[PDB]
Amino acid sequence: MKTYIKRLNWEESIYLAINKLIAKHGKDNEAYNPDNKPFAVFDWDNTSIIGDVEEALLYYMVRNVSFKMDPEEFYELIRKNVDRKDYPKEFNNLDKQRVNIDLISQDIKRAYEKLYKNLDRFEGGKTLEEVQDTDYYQEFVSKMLYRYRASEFDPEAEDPYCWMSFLLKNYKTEEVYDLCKGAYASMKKERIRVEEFVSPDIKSEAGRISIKYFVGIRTLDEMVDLYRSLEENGIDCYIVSASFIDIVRAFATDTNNNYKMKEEKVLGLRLMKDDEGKILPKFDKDFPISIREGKVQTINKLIKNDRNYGPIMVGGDSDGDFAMLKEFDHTDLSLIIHRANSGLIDDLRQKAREGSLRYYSQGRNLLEASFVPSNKSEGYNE
Repeated sequence: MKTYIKRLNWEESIYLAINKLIAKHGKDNEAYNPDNKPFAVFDWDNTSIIGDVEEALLYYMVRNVSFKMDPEEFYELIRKNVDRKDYPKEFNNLDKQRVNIDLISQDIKRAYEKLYKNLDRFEGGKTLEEVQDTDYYQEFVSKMLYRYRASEFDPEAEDPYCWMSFLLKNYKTEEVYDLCKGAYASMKKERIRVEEFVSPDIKSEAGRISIKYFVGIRTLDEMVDLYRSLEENGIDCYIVSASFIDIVRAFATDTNNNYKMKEEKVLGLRLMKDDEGKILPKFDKDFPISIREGKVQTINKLIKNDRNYGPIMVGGDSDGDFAMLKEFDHTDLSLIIHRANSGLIDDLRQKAREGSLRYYSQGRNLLEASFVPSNKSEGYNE
């Protein structure tokens, strides 16, 4: 019984299943054929890592005002594809009034205008630190994180999406890598925590809001080891993420993040570019959208070919991964990180907790940024 991965904090039964998988499908097996190479597929956020690359990047870009837009442009961007209906009651302002994108976008614009007027990086002469004590800075940060937590995409929009990657408008890909290189080095240093942000006592359209936001991102020793071990045994290890491809590639291929994956093995959401290669807040319809059933389309069209088979193992953590976790008969092992989330994914967790030989739950301790050797997670979880 040869072992191919380090034990670390894997749940025992998964640990055994992974070794059986690599012995069966890996280069050590007499049936191995390099002309019919096996592959596996994993989600990135909260699966391969603790945290979420877009969640972490949003926090960074907001705090550092890392945007390549003028105020009017910025106002139009943050409203793009957002449903105009009032936000759910749990997001009411401190005065118990309803809030919506019209009100919050005006407030953010007024704040951004002051940032644009004062910051060295824009039209002013002040450093970031020199504005961080200001009401407008406090307002921009709190209301931005609020708007990205509270908003829902308009079901009639061409792209069903109003999330953070649009904030990269006007960036070229190389500028995204540059941004991320610095963003992730800093975010990996952040104490893992849920932080609360409250907007200042000033006059505004939306009034005062407060928002809680998860701050933290960390690599996982078990996933670094697993991905490395798969490749070393002749099993390709692909990432299929709903995050913007430039962002996830920047993180996964970064030399400081341990995984050191090759960009061709990392797939995500595709945004269109103009002729100069500047990013546009618009999906590139030439590719499948890599979420839910779209992850299966991505595997079927962009990964599978005549020289491979799989996925022999799939890893995921949320409803977005449900389709790919159950789709393929070739999948021997469907690994589900045990988050405090529910819905479609609970169907597969039920199979796992009822003794499935395919679906397995792996526990984590979120605030400790670690796996735990159990199928159940421990401590605060999201």
